[PDB]
Amino acid sequence: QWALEDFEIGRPLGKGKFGNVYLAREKQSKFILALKVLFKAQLEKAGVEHQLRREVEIQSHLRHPNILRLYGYFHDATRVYLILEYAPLGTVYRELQKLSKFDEQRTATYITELANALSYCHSKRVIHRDIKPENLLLGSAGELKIADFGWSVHAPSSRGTLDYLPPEMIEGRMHDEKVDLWSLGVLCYEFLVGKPPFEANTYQETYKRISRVEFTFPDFVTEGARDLISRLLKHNPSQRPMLREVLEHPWITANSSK
Ligand SMILES: Cc1cc(Nc2nc(/C=C/c3ccccc3)nc3cc(N4CCN(C)CC4)ccc23)n[nH]1
Repeated sequence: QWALEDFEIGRPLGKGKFGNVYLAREKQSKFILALKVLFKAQLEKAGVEHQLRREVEIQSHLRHPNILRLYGYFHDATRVYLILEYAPLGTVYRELQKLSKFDEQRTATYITELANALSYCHSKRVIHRDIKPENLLLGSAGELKIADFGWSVHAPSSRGTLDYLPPEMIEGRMHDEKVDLWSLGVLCYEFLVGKPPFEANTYQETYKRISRVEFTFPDFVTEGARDLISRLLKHNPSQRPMLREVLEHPWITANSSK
């Protein structure tokens, strides 16, 4: 059981809607950590109150070297706070902004780790759904780490921008564990190209592109990368491979890092 007067707040790390997240230190232990505070005001004013309590509990016991740890939570009058693992090399989103694109060795590595992190998430019937670069942080070794289980869900269910969502969920419909493999294909595409495969500039253009799986590869995406991506980006879920198989796909193996 915790309170705010047990940590001292460092610099702000980033501000989204709901609340900000700061670097922080546990006053007793001198432990370095992240402190995402979420505003109980905007929580009642967005109805995600049941989604967060779900977010907390689910990650509150997922433990994996490529999943950000949630150590605990607490609330006061105006707000609630999550006390999170601190990942010292920032977001995958920002290193993509600064590099424009990644090379094969680098993306193959990210996909590997994310596959493993996902494979584990699956082994406890947890589907993430929202796997964009903005939820991927990097730890001390530049290893990828799945943050923000804001919209994760336990078991198959029927529950922003759609660039990362699969055809299943977009057109209503029921979805399973295979949604994250769509996401993984979308991610591997954005890692290599600099934009997700279905970027457009109005929501329904993008909806149509996803709906009919419409994407092209620029010339510099290799024979091996094109295969993998086309493999995961399948309208039909069950036609998408298993995380075991993608981990073993020769372009990943030839280019990943052990
Ligand atoms: C929860 C958590 C965050 C976190 N680490 C970091 N988060 C955010 C920014 C996060 C963010 C949050 C909301 C909105 C926008 C950004 N920015 C960061 C920037 C960092 N640096 C130092 C390393 N540099 C390469 C980039 C600037 C390092 C860690 C960061 N560890 N654990």
